[PDB]
Amino acid sequence: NLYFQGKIDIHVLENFKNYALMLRFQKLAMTIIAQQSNDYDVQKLKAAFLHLDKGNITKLQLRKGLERSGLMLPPNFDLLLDQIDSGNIDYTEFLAAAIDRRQLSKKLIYCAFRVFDVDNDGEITTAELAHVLFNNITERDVNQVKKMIREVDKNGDGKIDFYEFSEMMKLT
Amino acid sequence: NLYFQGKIDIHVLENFKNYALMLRFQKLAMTIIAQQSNDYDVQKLKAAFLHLDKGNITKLQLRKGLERSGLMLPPNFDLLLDQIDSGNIDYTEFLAAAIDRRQLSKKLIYCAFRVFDVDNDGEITTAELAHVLFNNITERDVNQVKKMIREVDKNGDGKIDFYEFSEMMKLT
Ligand SMILES: [Ca+2]
Ligand SMILES: [Ca+2]
Ligand SMILES: [Ca+2]
Ligand SMILES: [Ca+2]
Repeated sequence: NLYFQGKIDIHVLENFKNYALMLRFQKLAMTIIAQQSNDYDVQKLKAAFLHLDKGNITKLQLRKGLERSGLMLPPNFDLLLDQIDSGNIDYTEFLAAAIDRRQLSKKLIYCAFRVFDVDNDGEITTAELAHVLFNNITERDVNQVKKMIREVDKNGDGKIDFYEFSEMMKLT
Repeated sequence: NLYFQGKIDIHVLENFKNYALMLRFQKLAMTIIAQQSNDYDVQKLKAAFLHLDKGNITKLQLRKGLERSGLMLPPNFDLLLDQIDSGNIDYTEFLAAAIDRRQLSKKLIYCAFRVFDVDNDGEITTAELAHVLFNNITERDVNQVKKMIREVDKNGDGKIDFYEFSEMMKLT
């Protein structure tokens, strides 16, 4: 009964749940990278935004932090800023956007990895990852994570090793 | 003069401009994919949100459209929704999030490509792409686009062919 089979097809919600959690995963990872980055030109910006700040500052405050660091902003800056995020900005997200992901160093990527690999055994397991993404976690929570890693779990072992995490971060 | 050289290093803004425009690029592309998708289970959701709607509806309205289509929402739906986007939602973004990008068909990807390849010669050129992303475009606009495609322009010819666009969309 094709009509019946279609009416009970749930793949749309599956895909969405996976996408949403993968997004959270990557944003958490980039928050750690942005914090640990040894690129001084990112660090000073981070420092400048923290002395204005929660994690949240107005876009006007972000522009000022940039300008006061010695940068000339392009005429369409505001339009570019809208693409990444009521006139306020998560500045760490800006900082993440300012880091070239294809050129991340192994050491910097490991700083992020280490945080998800809580027991430090070299594998981000479902329960470790669920912990990082949701930490009073439920059964349901752990299983949503287990489904989300399928795409980046290249060897099919149900865990994320460093190679897989790295691939995912360098977007390749 | 290392101190001087660092003070005039602009790479942070470069990376950000690239990231922001690449994000716009991908979101436009997914808007077209979501609109043309032959997956009926996406189409009906699209139809249900349009009869509630701008492109914008409340998250409560999104939940209702889902529920009224026959779906049971998970207990943490609201938390998952926050990851993708004052209580309102761009529902096309939801629809995009519900599509598995690794499994996009060649025909569906081409529907998006065709829109950026305005002259239909099989190449998305800088000026074509700038047109799609910004269409009274300036000189500056065209050049920001030219810098942004470097990462997905695999053969270095300054244009995006279908293979490169496809790779970019399927996130691989
Ligand atoms: Ca571990
Ligand atoms: Ca694995
Ligand atoms: Ca063309
Ligand atoms: Ca090319």
